[PDB]
Amino acid sequence: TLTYLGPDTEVLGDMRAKGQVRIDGLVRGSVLVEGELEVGPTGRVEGERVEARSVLIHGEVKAELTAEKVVLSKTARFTGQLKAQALEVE
Amino acid sequence: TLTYLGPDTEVLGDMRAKGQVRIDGLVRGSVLVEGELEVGPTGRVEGERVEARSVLIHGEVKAELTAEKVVLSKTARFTGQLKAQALEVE
Amino acid sequence: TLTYLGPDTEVLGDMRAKGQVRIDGLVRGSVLVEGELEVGPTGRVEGERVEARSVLIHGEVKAELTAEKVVLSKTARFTGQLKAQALEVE
Amino acid sequence: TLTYLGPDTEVLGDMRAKGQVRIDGLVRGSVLVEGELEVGPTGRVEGERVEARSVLIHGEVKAELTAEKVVLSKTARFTGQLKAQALEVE
Amino acid sequence: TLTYLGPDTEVLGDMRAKGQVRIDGLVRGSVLVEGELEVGPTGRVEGERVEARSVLIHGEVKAELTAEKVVLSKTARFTGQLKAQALEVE
Amino acid sequence: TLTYLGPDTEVLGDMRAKGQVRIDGLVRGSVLVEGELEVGPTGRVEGERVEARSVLIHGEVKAELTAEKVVLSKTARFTGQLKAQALEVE
Amino acid sequence: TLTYLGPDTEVLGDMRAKGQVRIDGLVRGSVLVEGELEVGPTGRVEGERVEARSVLIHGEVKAELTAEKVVLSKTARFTGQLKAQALEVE
Amino acid sequence: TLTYLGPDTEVLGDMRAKGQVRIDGLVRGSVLVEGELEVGPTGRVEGERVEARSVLIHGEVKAELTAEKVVLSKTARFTGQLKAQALEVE
Amino acid sequence: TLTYLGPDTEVLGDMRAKGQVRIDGLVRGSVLVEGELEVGPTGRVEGERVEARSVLIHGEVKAELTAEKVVLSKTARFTGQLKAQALEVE
Amino acid sequence: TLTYLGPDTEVLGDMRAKGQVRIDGLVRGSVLVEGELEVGPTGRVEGERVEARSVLIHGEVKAELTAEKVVLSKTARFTGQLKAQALEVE
Amino acid sequence: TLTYLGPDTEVLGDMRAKGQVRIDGLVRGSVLVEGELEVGPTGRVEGERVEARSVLIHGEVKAELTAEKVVLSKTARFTGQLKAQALEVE
Amino acid sequence: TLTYLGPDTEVLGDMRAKGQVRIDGLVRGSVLVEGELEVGPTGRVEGERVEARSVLIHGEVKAELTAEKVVLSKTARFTGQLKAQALEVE
Repeated sequence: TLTYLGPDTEVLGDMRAKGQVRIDGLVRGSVLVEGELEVGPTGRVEGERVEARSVLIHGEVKAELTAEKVVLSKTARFTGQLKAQALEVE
Repeated sequence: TLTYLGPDTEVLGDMRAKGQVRIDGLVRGSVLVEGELEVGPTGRVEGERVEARSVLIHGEVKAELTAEKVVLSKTARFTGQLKAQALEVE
Repeated sequence: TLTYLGPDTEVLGDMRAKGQVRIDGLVRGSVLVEGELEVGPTGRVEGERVEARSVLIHGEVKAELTAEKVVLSKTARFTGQLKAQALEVE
Repeated sequence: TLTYLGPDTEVLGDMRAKGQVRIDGLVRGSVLVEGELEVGPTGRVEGERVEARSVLIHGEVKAELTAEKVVLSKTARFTGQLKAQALEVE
Repeated sequence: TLTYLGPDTEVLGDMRAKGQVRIDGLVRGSVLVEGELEVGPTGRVEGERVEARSVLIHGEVKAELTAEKVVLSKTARFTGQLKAQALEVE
Repeated sequence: TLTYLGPDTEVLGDMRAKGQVRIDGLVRGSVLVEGELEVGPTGRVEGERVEARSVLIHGEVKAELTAEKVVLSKTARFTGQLKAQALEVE
Repeated sequence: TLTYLGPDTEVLGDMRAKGQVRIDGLVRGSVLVEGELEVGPTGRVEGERVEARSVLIHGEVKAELTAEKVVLSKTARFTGQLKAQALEVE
Repeated sequence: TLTYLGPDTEVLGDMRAKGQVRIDGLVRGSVLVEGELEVGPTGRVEGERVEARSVLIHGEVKAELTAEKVVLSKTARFTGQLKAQALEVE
Repeated sequence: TLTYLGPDTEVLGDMRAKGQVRIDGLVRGSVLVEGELEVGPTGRVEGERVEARSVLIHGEVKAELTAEKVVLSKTARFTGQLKAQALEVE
Repeated sequence: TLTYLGPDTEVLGDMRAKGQVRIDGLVRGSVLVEGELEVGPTGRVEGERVEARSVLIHGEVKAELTAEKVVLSKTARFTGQLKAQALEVE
Repeated sequence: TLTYLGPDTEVLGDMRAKGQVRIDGLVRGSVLVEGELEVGPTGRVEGERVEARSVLIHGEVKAELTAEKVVLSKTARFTGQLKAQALEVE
Repeated sequence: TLTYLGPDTEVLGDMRAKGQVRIDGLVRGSVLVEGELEVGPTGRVEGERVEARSVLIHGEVKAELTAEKVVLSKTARFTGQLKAQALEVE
């Protein structure tokens, strides 16, 4: 359950994972991880929906994120709708 | 127009400003500034709606944010919906 | 605490501040500063109650003012109840 | 009716006038003018109640003022309650 | 000192003036002018004491007059004690 | 009861009459008529006391007048204390 | 004036008249008429001195009468000294 | 003591009688009856002194009368001093 | 004319009567009756001259008697001049 | 680039990767990896096309395989077209 | 029909069998057994087409395999097209 | 090395074997067994050349037979060239 993607791992579809996810690549479609997510600095996640319980972002995301905790860093970039309950920065 | 509030400047209402705004205090209600807003580290903005063209955040916000550009810092905390076009940090 | 407001900073609520305040805009509601208040020539404070320890007025106030020292200028205009202990003009 | 008092015209009672009244002296008690009142710079009206439709003040007044229009000058000073509908200066 | 009262300028107290005084209205109480007093044809002064150096009467007086020179007219009608040194007419 | 004196009818004493009295002369002492009194223009009544129910004066009186009704004319002259209940002229 | 006194016109002093005098009352003291005197049937003249040019008596006289012509009537009464030049009756 | 004189009983001297005396004539001098004296209508008593305890006069007397009771009638005439205690007529 | 004197009727003068005269008293001076004279037993006529038409004597005469008829009685006494034409006794 | 998926990492799309890939989960769609691919014993790759330079299989594949070297294990299962140049086992 | 070939039984042509066939030798050409085929560890099947309902391989095949079930062992080696419905190993 | 073909095992080529061969099927082409050959009663071997050390025939052969020992049976049939050194029967 140590799922890792990217870079140059372009995927045109909807990933539906569980556990732990790190993303360094490009994703066209929806992500519905049931757990902790990580987005690397080389990551790009475009599409409609992002659902998780914990999201950590270093790259660009263009979707409708829906999680509880959302963490950002200096390299993060977002565009779109965002439903969170506690957004921190570090 | 260098409208500035806080600290100890508690306001129980809906502020509707314009231009450049810095807030270091507490606000219960909606903010509809047509310009640049900044929230200091002592700031707390609860209520329903926050709408602007440029937002820079150091404190707590609990509303339905709807802006274009949103800047954050390390001390920030947010809760609720966020409809932006460019979410960066620092 | 260098609180400054107005003009065009319309607020529909009750501000409850502390320290020193200047107001050049429009306020619908009560002001309860625990310190010095200032109203600019463009200021408008309608509503129920205005309470402070020092009041200096250049604009319009329509409420139940209750302070110790009340200063007026040539541009001032008032409507309503006023309980002071020393009313000066300058 | 050119009713005029003061200086050196101290009166210990409640005046109930009509028309136009000017006071440059001292009055202890109630004033109930049904018209325009004037207070000179040496005038002193202490006591409980002052009722008029127009009051012009240059001296000291300590009572419960209740009028429609109230005008003040640079030498004026007031203490107590003030129920007016239009308080101007000069 | 052109102190003038009356008519319709009723005062309920004890006037203590200086200089020259005319009354065409109602005064209930004592008058203690240190100079010339004048009572118009519509003037009426009831009460306890009237003291002056010169008193001129056209109306009704009900008190204890005490002056040096006392002048009367055809319309006067005094009531009470009168301690003068020269009671003249016209 | 047509009591009439004066002029040249000087009397050094206290007259105590009843009915109606006219005096055109000089009287040194008290007059105590129990009725109407009349003083002519050439009359002089000096002394302590003058008591009547009606006093009409054209001449000089220097005493303590004490009556109910007191009438004067342009030729009258008085000096001293005067206790009346209705002091009229002409 | 035709000086007439009495009745009930009691006088406690010295009358000194001129012309014509009639007395129907009581007189305590001296009479010094420079003319004709008459004492009515109710008249009483007690005292010290009575001097005249003509005295006609119907009442009581008790003094030092000194005149030229003295007339008496059936009702007359006298007591004391009488220095006259023509004492008649009727 | 039925002493009777007059008429035509003219006497140039001083009669000094006692008891009862009537005189119808002329007497030049003093009469000093120690009792009642009578002068008839034809009587004439000129002279200095006439003294008695009771004098009744119908005629002429020119003296200094000094008695207690002196009676006169319509025909009497007197000239001079008269010291009596009761002067009646008829 | 029943002229009668005495007793106790002393006269210091000259009696001059006309008619009938009785004397019971004292006469100091002359008697000149033009008629009948009588001197009672108590009578005394001293003086200058006694002239009459008829004299009847019971008392004392010390004068110049001069009559026509002169009668004396047992009680009579005379001293002086006597010119008569018929001196009888009893 | 040790890209790893599965288990429970279902993806409904076409992955186009590069480098080395291990899969223990489910993939619906085409895979176009430019390198070595590995399918774990729990791995499943259904869809249209799988193209690579080296494929090692422990799970199920139902597609059109096109590689150079193809290795299988005892747990492997395949269905469909396969154009390769070297199919070995273990 | 238990057709068996090999080793050293090379055939340069197209075999068309029916039933069950085992090959331990060399075949240059197409094999068209309509049943189960077996290739021994010494087997070599080159040529164009191999068609059966079951192919079991221990040797080398260089053709277009077309069966339903294809099983391999550790000694197998293949090159070319393979259309199966279940490719297993044992 | 018990090489066996037929029946229904049609082969379109040149078999070149070694050891022992039995054929019950159809063969169009050359046979070059280096040993003992057998053709069953259902066997048919047409073509150019059949070379062996021993040939046993129950079926049909149409070629250039060239062996050492050649055996036939009652059902056998041959057509063509035959180079043997001992052709026997049964």
